[PDB]
Amino acid sequence: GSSGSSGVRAPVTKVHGGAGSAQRMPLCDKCGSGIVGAVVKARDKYRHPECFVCADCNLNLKQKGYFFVEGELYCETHARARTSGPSSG
Ligand SMILES: [Zn+2]
Ligand SMILES: [Zn+2]
Repeated sequence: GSSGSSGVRAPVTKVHGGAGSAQRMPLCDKCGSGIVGAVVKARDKYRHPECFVCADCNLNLKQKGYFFVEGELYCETHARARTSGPSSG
């Protein structure tokens, strides 16, 4: 018998900011290619109208319900598996 106890908690933080020069346009995090004309931004990130897809099946989430798991995107199917049973927020 061990009858021991443990406990650990490591929070996380994010930061975004950049100064210099640019064409005032979002950079597709998918093909890293300047976006001009038509873009698709879910929450804070931006993705082309064609690049927007799952990371496992590459399914166009544009029309479908996009998801955010660990920064990466996913379809209702895959995503659901990842965020399966989310916490009360
Ligand atoms: Zn793109
Ligand atoms: Zn998928």
